[PDB]
Amino acid sequence: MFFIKDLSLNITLHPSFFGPRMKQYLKTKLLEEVEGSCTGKFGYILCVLDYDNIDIQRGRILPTDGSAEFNVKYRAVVFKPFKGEVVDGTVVSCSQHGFEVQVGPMKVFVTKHLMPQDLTFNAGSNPPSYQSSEDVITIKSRIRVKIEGCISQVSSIHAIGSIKEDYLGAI
Amino acid sequence: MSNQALYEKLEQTRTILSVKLAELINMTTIADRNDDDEGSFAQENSELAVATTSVMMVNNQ
Amino acid sequence: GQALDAVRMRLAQLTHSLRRIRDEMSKAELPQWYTLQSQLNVTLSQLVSVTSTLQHFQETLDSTVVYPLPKFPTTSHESLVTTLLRKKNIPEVDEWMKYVRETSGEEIEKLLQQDREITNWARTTFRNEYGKHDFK
Amino acid sequence: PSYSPTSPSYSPTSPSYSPTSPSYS
Amino acid sequence: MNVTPLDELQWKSPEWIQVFGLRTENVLDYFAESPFFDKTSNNQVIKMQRQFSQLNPARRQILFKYPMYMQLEEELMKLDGTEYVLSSVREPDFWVIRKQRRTNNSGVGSAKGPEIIPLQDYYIIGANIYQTIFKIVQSRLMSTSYHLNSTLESLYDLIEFQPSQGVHY
Amino acid sequence: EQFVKRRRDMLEHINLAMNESSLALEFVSLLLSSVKESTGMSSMSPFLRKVVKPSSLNSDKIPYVAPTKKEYIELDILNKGWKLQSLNESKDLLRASFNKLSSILQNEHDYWNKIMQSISNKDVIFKIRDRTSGQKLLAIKYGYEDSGSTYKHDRGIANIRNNIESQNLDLIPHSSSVFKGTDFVHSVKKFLRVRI
Amino acid sequence: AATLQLGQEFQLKQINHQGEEEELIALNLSEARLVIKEALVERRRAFKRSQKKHKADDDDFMHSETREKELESIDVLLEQTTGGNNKDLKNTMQYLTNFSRFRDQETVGAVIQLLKSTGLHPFEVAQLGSLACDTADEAKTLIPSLNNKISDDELERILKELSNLETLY
Repeated sequence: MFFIKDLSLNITLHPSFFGPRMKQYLKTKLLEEVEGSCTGKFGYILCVLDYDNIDIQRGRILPTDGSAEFNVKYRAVVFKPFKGEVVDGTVVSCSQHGFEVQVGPMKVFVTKHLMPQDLTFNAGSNPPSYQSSEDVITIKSRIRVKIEGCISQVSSIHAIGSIKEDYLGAI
Repeated sequence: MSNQALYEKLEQTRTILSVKLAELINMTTIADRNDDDEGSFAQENSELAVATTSVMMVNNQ
Repeated sequence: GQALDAVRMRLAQLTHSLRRIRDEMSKAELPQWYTLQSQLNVTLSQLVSVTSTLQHFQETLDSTVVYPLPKFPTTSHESLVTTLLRKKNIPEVDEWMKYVRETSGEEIEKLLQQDREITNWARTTFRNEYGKHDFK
Repeated sequence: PSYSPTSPSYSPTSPSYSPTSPSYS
Repeated sequence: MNVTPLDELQWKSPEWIQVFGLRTENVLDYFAESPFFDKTSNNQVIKMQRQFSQLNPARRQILFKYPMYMQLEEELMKLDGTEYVLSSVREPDFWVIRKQRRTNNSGVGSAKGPEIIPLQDYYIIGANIYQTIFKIVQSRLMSTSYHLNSTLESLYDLIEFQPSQGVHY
Repeated sequence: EQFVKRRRDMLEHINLAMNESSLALEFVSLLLSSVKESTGMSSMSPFLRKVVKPSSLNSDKIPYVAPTKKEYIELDILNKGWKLQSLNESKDLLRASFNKLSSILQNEHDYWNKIMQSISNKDVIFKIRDRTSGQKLLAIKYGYEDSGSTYKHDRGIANIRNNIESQNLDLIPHSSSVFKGTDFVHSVKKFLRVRI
Repeated sequence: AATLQLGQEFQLKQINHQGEEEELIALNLSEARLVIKEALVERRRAFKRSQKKHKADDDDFMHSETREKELESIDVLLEQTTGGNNKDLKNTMQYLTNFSRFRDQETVGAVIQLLKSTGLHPFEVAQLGSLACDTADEAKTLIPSLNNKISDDELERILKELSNLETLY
């Protein structure tokens, strides 16, 4: 879910970049390393605001290697869900065990035990989909999934959701 | 590239055809239709906004 | 009240769009043609939506009866009350449709049905013309 | 919230077009 | 034959206000000579009956304030139809009447009293009388659309096109 | 001056159009404020907030008028009348637009044919962006740079300009950007003379 | 966040770098897409200004005729501002563009005003801006926080108005 947060990072600048243009190198390093990353403490790093207003701190030369470490604070827009969240998304792949829904930059999987029995798997259809009396769900179909759990690793967060209750499926 | 130009000319032609049919039907039934049967769907509720929607159609086409 | 509330919000956004197009036309320098087209089309389709929604809920607006507040003082705000009370059209539009009707000027009914048959015939003719050539 | 309210666009200078005619008794 | 709508119709009676003045006592008397007062209403019938006899929230407040208003009910409950009754009054300049018609449905099975149904709106402001907002809104929108059409046709006249540049002014 | 006059005219016209439109919002904003104060507070203008505490618009009921043949048939036939009007002005505006488009369009085919039948051909031709104008113009490379010359001062590049007055084609060199006139030919015509 | 369990990291009250408490800010697909597009075009303009310092066209990007032209402009913007090293950003931007309920800034402002006029939670407001529900009960079930907090008539009115506000493509 999109939110604005205050973030900080420690960046090490190599001694070979020690010149009058160090601020430019720091800005390039920050933009090239932070944007698009994922942190389990704050979710995916989507965007950074006020690029011209980057805050900086005085260097502190490490005693072992000579690389100057800097502390940079900024404000960023990030995405992270919570337990019990309901989100609309796009069907990615269809399987017999369930389905996968892309929401934002993340994937939420639903197992066949997590939908009502009225939705039946049709493999002969192109592409294979889930068909019911009222709702049909397939590729590029907007589907609402109630996220139940999330697993966070260094570079990504996976999710598992359920649509077992009513008012779920095609919109 | 050239294929994109092909596609663009495709929506160009279909848009011409669709807007042509739209202006044709609008001007032909510009004479408002009153039919007692429920099947017909022609509504003229507010008198002058009808003319406003007409000039809307004109400017759009 | 729900219908008038929807009318209120939609007309408020229409007035906001009018204020927008106003303060981007008031500049001494005219912007690019394309931005003007985008603003024109958006505001004009919004006016269409205004007309359609006002059409939809005529019964709720008609059922409502206008009455001044007991707390509202008319002695001091009679000018403001009269400002909103008045509804007569601007004169130029009035003589506009007067000249329009002047120019336009059982017989009328049979011309009306003749117009019906011309309309239906033209619609069928253009359907046939469209079907004649493969456009896909 | 509300991005911006509407500017007051009152036109008191508008003369109005109320027809007056039934004054004679 | 061109008729001015009665909603915008405004009557002024300088002689009456000069002679009698504006008051809740004679506000109905002031309204009597207006065109809006229908001669077929039961109020006029009550007036001739009184003349022949002599010859021979704020609704409850105005209910309890005046005794002539009482006499208005005890002379109006007997006659059902189009009747003129006061709506509200704030002195010394504002009065509004309530235009309603009554159908005393005394049929078996209806525990409610006589049916009261609105017919029109009348506002007495000063010595002047005023009588749909839908029409106001549609009129304003259509005049706005006409002005917009004029402006846009003028602007399109100002537009000039060249193939090598596009459209400029 | 006519452009200024018409701009002022359209400004005042749109102002007149919006003045009446504002009053509709001023009236309609009262209902929600009466129903819910906090939501309604922002809707009205500050002056109208100062005028009165807003509870103005309250729901009320009035019956629908009994229908008959009298007014709908005339309403719809007169709507037919205004839409026949709109069709008439539609045809007139479309005719005027197409006449203007045809006249202009045949004008640019006239210039187009002049360009097509005025240009000859091997020659290194490209499009360049003018330093002063910034638009794309045709340029021809005529120097000896690729023929083995080491002369670095001039690149031998000439821009092609279609003469508006004479409807002809002229070449403007890159270096001589100081002489701006019709006397360029004689001003730039130099020669080598040997005297014994 | 069925029970509004946002945790410490996403508390409603946020402490900024200035040390003052602020309301937590939540943006739907339209608001986030508009903000990121504005930031990217501003960064591109700054880059062009810097390049001109060391040594018109930008109006066409923000105003897009169609979804496909908008996507092409988005691809050009990513090529000229991002470098093509961030695939997740491209996927997020494509997801925003394909399923953006509202394309115009004024309409998005209208949606924001309609949703936050009632003073609901920012999470609920952003969810309503992201999800289009036909009936109030559908939204209430799909948004358990909205249960017991908003009247069904108000939710139905909001949903119908939002559905009417959707710009036709």
